[PDB]
Amino acid sequence: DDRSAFERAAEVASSFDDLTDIHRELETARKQQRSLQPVADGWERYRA
Amino acid sequence: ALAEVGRELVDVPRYLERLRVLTEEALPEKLKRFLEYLNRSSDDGVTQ
Repeated sequence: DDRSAFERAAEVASSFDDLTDIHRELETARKQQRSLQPVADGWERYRA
Repeated sequence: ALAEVGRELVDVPRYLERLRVLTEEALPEKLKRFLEYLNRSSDDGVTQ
């Protein structure tokens, strides 16, 4: 007969999505922070 | 979050304040998400 698998596979894989999205958001925010910082440094030198 | 801001010196402190705010508030996101996700387990795959 056929009492196979490939049904619970997606059920197991479903867990990773929220963690992946959260990690993506955190990394994007940190990248924006790195982009922002040299503007502050240049502003300090500009005021000097 | 900052695309609407202009391209002038008066705009620079807006960028600096936003950078500081996001730097302060990104870490709470990291905590409240990843610490909760630390509870995840892969028991389902082994069991099935």
